Amino acid sequence: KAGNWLPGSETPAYLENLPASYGFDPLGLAAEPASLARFRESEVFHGRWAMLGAAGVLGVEVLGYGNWYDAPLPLVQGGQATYFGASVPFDLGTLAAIEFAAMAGAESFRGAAEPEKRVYPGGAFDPMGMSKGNSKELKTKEIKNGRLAMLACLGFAAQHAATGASPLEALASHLANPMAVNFATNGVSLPL
Amino acid sequence: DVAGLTPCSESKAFAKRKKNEVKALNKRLKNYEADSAPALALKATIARTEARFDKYAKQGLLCGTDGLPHLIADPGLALRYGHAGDVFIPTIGFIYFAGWLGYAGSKYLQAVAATAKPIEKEIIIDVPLAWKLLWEGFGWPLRAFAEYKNGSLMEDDAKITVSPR
Amino acid sequence: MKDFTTYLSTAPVLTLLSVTVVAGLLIEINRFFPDALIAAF
Amino acid sequence: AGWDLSAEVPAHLAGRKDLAGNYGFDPLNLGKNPEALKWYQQAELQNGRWAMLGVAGILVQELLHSTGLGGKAADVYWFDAGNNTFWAPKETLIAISFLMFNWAELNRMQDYIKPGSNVTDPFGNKIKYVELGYPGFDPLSFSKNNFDEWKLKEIKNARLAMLAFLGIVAQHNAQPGSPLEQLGAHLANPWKNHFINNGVSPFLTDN
Amino acid sequence: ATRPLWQPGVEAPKHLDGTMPGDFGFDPLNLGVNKEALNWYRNAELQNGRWAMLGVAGIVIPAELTRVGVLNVPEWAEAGKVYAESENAIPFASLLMVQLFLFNFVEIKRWEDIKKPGSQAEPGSFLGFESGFKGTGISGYPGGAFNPFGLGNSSKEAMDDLKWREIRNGRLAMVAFLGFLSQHAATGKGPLDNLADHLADPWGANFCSNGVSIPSALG
Ligand SMILES: CC1=C[C@H](O)CC(C)(C)[C@H]1/C=C/C(C)=C/C=C/C(C)=C/C=C/C=C(C)/C=C/C=C(C)/C=C/C1=C(C)C[C@H](O)CC1(C)C
Ligand SMILES: CC1=C[C@H](O)CC(C)(C)[C@H]1/C=C/C(C)=C/C=C/C(C)=C/C=C/C=C(C)/C=C/C=C(C)/C=C/C1=C(C)C[C@H](O)CC1(C)C
Ligand SMILES: CC1=C[C@H](O)CC(C)(C)[C@H]1/C=C/C(C)=C/C=C/C(C)=C/C=C/C=C(C)/C=C/C=C(C)/C=C/C1=C(C)C[C@H](O)CC1(C)C
Ligand SMILES: CC(=O)/C=C/C=C(C)/C=C/[C@H]1[C@H](C)CCCC1(C)C
Repeated sequence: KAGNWLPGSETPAYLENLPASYGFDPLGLAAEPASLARFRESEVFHGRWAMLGAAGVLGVEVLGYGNWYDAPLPLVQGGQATYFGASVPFDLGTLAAIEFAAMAGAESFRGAAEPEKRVYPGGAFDPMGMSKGNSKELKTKEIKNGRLAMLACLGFAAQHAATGASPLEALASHLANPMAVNFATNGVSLPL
Repeated sequence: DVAGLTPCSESKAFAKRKKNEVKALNKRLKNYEADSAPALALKATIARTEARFDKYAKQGLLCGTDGLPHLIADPGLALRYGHAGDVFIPTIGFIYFAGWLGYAGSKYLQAVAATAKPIEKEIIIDVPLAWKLLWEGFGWPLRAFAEYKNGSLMEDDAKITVSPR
Repeated sequence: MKDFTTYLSTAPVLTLLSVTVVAGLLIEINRFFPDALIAAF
Repeated sequence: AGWDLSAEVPAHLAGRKDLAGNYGFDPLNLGKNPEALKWYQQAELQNGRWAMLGVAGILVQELLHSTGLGGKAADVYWFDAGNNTFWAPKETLIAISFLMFNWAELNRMQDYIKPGSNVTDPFGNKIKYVELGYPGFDPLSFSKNNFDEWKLKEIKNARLAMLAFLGIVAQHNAQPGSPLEQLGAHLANPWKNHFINNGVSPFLTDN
Repeated sequence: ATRPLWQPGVEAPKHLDGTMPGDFGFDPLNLGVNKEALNWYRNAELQNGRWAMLGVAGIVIPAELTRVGVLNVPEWAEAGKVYAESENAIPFASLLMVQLFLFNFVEIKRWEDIKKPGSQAEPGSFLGFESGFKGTGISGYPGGAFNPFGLGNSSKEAMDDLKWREIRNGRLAMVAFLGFLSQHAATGKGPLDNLADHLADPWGANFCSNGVSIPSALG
């Protein structure tokens, strides 16, 4: 298991051998095997998408190319979408259609595979071929990094909806005054 | 305004009618003393007439060309123009009270029908039972809907006598 | 006493008393709340 | 019967000699249900210990404010601590307190759900468990002997502190000044200053 | 059986007995004689009590905080209009339709649960979440997703006590909301204002002097 979530609690038995499992299931959403399998695939997929999203959000900001919240803003109220400091000649309609077609094809091919291949498909998806040789520890690291990235993305969204600044500015502001610049000072998070 | 009707507040015929009624009452009052019984009765009638006209004009009733209040009997039309108290609300009130009395009578008849001598119970009513059933009849909508959804509110057609066609 | 109360429970006596009570209640409602043309709540 | 020679033990407290300060006092029969009594015992211990800490803090702060020992921070009423300025604002301190208390209280709740379960730290350090309401945090080993007498002392002091805090709050809402100032104002006569003439408790007297 | 009744000395009706929480043998109108009707009324009472509890809480707690000074919110009868005049205020019709659309789905699902408690637990109904939609055998008490802390799961008697507390609090809140409606309609003031006005002069400030409860025609 390697973890207990609640040091003195009794973790469920169906979450004893799964990787990156801490026995966290107070609501009992994985009691049925089918639900557990679907949730496992969804968790790994969510972690991967969140890691990619967090990496992109941090990269576009640390590189001085713009924020994540204002990225689609230039497209609206006119047009022209910038990328790497260049310019892409596509509008909202064409962009939406292209993304819809590509994502639909990719997800359709991914969702039609076997249950195990829908979350851990080796072969062509592992060019370096490092899957072989104890993949449990690697799977655990992937799941944990995905959970951390999911929390980071939720933090970006909530922090922007509360304070109104992007990740780097919020981090710098908190580092400047760690005592009077936090979630407790803004009149949204802590009301009383 | 709903169907070419003018509110009684701005109706000239309504005001003229009130003025004429009060004028007739005062004309009759002029033939009496100031503190006699007929004078007091006429003054009370005048006050009641004025109060009635003022209440009708204040309640938002609609008056026609003849100057008399008109009622709107149409849901939606009366609900959007503020005339639900003309027929809609009275309809609900009636339906409720009528169903209350009907349900109380139905329950009493069904309760005494199981007695060994029901005809006597029909000519000689059981006051305590009738009182209890009358009180229970106030929840007639709920009871009637429950009996309908339960199927006990109806009698099978095959169990009811019928003519030989 | 039982026979008297039984006679008072007959259909005609109960009918007249019920009609009298309903008429009295309506008369007093109209006496205290007269000229109620519409249901103004 | 312990709290009243003319009363009778409410049965549910007669066969419970392991409870600290068991004087058979329960006129409302709130502890009749064994689970209810089990929860009430923990609630009493928590309220009593917190009241002891709070009353001791209020008394020490007021003593330093009256006699004069603490700096500008102590020279202020307990209810006026908001006027003082610390390292962090009120909101930051409140949030930090909520997080720390959430951690500590969740550990305590986990222990309450299953006594003896949560007793190990993430680093492997373990302690010996000794009853529910007594986790065993005894670095001085004072519970090795006369444990019942020690817990009786604790429960009596806790109840006294709870009553003291309630009285301090009532006095503040009815009399002006600090608790020590109220005690001095009383001891001044003391046949005139005694809630009867405060114009708040009787209410019926002089509005 | 021998539990406390609403009217001491009066025997409880046979259709009520003593198993449902809040069973005090109170049914002078004999509305729950039918078992199906009684079950529907029990579910309706639970729903009305829970909604009334939420509303009374959202009406009293904000009012109490506003009276103290922290958290300034308008009076409950004007809260709907105050938001209407806001800048980015959502249209009333659109807001009501969205709320009704969401409530349609959740309420219809709960309706199917009432007809058959294990209806929503049908395998494959949802995206693996139907397993947590199985009730506890009694409509109106669905564990799983709901009740995440598992309160009252220690034993059956513990759950029964909590059910009684819930039913009493729900009934109290229902009566309280009805009182709020009547008080505001009779007196254009808030509940706290009415309570403060009554304590100042109970014999001169009550429902007998509001000019609405007691009609002026009689006097
Ligand atoms: C487990 C459990 C069990 C028990 O029993 C119960 C409970 C408690 C319920 C639980 C828990 C849960 C949870 C925690 C959840 C959470 C989640 C999340 C957060 C997700 C996210 C998730 C997240 C995600 C995906 C995210 C993603 C992101 C992205 C894509 C991004 C994108 C972008 C970019 C790049 C940049 C640009 O410029 C912009 C954009 C476009 C925007
Ligand atoms: C037994 C019984 C049974 C039967 O049957 C019935 C009857 C009779 C009912 C009963 C009785 C009961 C009672 C008496 C109770 C009470 C309690 C209490 C008092 C508590 C408190 C309790 C109390 C408490 C906790 C308190 C606490 C406190 C604190 C923390 C404080 C704090 C503070 C400080 C330090 C200082 C600053 O400056 C301020 C503050 C911040 C404020
Ligand atoms: C039992 C029985 C049986 C026999 O046999 C007969 C009889 C006698 C008939 C009976 C009795 C009955 C009764 C009493 C009933 C009542 C009920 C109720 C009151 C309900 C409520 C109920 C109530 C309810 C739901 C309520 C709810 C509420 C709410 C949500 C609120 C809301 C709100 C809020 C938050 C705030 C804002 O700003 C405003 C609003 C919007 C307003
Ligand atoms: C929005 C819309 O119109 C339809 C969306 C359909 C989906 C996601 C179907 C997805 C799969 C699932 C879960 C079952 C088998 C086929 C798929 C593609 C793997």
